[PDB]
Amino acid sequence: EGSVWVSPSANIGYLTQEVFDLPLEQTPEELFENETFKARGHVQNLMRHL
Amino acid sequence: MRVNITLACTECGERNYISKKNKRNNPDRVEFKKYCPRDKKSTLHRET
Amino acid sequence: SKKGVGSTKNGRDSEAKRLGAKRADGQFVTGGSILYRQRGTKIYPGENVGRGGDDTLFAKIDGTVKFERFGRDRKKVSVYPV
Amino acid sequence: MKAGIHPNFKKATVKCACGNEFETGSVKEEVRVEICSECHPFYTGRQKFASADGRVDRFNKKY
Amino acid sequence: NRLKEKYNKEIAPALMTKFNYDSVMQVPKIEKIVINMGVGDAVQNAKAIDSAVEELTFIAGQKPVVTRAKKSIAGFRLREGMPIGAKVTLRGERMYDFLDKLISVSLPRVRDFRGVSKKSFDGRGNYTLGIKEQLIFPEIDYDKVTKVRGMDIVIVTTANTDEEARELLTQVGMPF
Amino acid sequence: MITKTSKNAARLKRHARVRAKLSGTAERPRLNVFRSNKHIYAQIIDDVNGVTLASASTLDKDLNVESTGDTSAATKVGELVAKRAAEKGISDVVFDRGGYLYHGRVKALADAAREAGLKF
RNA sequence: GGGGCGGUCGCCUCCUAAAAGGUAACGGAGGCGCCCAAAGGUUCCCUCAGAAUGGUUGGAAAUCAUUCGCAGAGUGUAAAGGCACAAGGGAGCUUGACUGCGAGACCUACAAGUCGAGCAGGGACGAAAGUCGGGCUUAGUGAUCCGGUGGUUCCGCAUGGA
RNA sequence: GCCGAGGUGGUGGAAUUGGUAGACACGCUACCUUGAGGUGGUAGUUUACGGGUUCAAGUCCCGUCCUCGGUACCA
Repeated sequence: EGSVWVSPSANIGYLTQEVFDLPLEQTPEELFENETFKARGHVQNLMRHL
Repeated sequence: MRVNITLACTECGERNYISKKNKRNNPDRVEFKKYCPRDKKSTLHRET
Repeated sequence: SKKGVGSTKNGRDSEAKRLGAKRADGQFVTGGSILYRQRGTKIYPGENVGRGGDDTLFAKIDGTVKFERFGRDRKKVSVYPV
Repeated sequence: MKAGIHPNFKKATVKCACGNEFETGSVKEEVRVEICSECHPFYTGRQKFASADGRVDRFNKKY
Repeated sequence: NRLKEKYNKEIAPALMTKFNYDSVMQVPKIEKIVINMGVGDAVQNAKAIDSAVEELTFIAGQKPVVTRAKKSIAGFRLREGMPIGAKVTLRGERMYDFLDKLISVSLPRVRDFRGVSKKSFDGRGNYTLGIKEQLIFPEIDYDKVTKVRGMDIVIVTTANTDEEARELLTQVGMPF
Repeated sequence: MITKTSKNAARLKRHARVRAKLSGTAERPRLNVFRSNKHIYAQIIDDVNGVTLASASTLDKDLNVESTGDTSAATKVGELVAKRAAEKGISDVVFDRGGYLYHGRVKALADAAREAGLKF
């Protein structure tokens, strides 16, 4: 009630308290956007294991 | 890795069988119906 | 002078397994007796001859043994009665 | 045909923006088209617009 | 429906008296149409198979097969399996419907279109269309297009020599 | 070009797969089935002698049917097979479905012979 | 081919090996101490590699059709033998990767090892015929003693138990 | 020739498969400060090679090249 103005072109990345926003039963392969080759490794799987 | 598997019965509880399986390709407790010579019939067995 | 070089690397060998004919042509042969120990099927089973799990050719019945041929270039064991 | 796998096929009344209609059988029941064959200018011999437009500059001496 | 009647009535007497066959059964017929897809990013893009399992079901409602690689290739980082490419085979009524889609409706939308090649016959009587933009016939919907992956169409006649398949496919309506 | 092999070439191959495991022995003759478009045919063959013992076809101007290619034609020719197999008393027989399924006219033949009294 | 060093010690395949089988050397080559719940069983299906052409990004070579290809491929794995009636490929259904055995054979000093029709009990697949006691055959393993676990109309130091 | 050891930036050199033209200390380059140098401050450059395994390779594996050393002909 009132006014909440926010930047229209800002990319707000949100973190929740509650863990209820997962596309459940999916693999993290299908979940994480891994485009070609090192996008699994150099982007993603290193980021997981590391 | 590959593990030695006993397959105990359910109608009799008797062991009666051994074969091998993976802990990775078969991580769950495996079950088959084999022949129980105490029960003298085909019976569902169970890894123990 | 004795200058040292060693390491043959080729000592070992497997034990000789006795493949080949165990019974002959025109031989009287009882049931269950091994007619031919082989690997693969160098010779096929014919009449009254079974191929085993280690593809040995054994006789199913009593009778004489014949090594005929399977036509083109191929052989065969068959046991006939009397 | 396997049931439950393939999408449907009805008699497509393919239109065109030049008004020419044609009949096929497709996924879409009706298809709107912007350029058909008889609408496309390459099929209609030497076209009006692009052949009248595609004249290279006649070395503009005029003045 | 309409291309069958066109084929029979107009083409079969005209082609029969153009090539002077010794029987009605020697007249060539388009037997099948094979749509190759050739998506080789299944290795590198694990989701990508659904692309053209999505698209080629919409291109022709016969679902294509998720086909597998039959031989391991080390330069492509690929073992036997890891499925590569989709494949439609086509015979029945939808296929004359599909050439009706190609000839009269689609081939205007090739954005650089000219005479598609005379020299695309194998020497036996069969033809392939090599497509570079996957949206040609209006179902493809730019909205639903991100990956531009084109298509190979294999139009397979029953022609014994080659130039009578040429004179078949010119008369059906393929321009050259 | 595109060329296809015949029904008969693949049929003889798919029959020759069948022939490795059953033959027309003594007191189990081989009951063979041929499946023309306009008729259907069935023989009862000794493979030791190379002789067919009994036979029945829908190409019989006696006891004819209208459709001759129907599954009912196959049922009638199967009971004729078993009837000629009853007149010359073999009483026990082995069914050669010849490179086909066990589905339609062949299954109609086989069910008719099992009903009429050939013990497959 | 003195002893030490190096190397080896058991099992499988080829050559040596001399057209049965066998056969040695610190002769020539290689492998093994596993894998597979399908890579087993059965039923039903069916055929490979390459080449020549037509084909975006696709390249010398992915996938596609298209002819020619009774064999280079494939066969979990060395190598031999073998295989397109598949033993090579698919899909369904499955657990015979069963229990008690086993006439008779091969092998062998022994200990062992291998093959086994068939019988009975219970099943799997199949309409049936039938096939199935693991994989395509041969490697993938070790005695006894001593302990553990499970089960048993066995014994149990007088008797009942322990 | 045989055996054993190491082959990274201009340098010396760490890195148990997980992000390095380089992460660490020097050089080097551009600027600043100073009259001009030095010090000091700010920013900046494919792992000997070729072919795999892997979602990922300096690393795991197969081969080639170089250098240190031991082990030889000869002086």
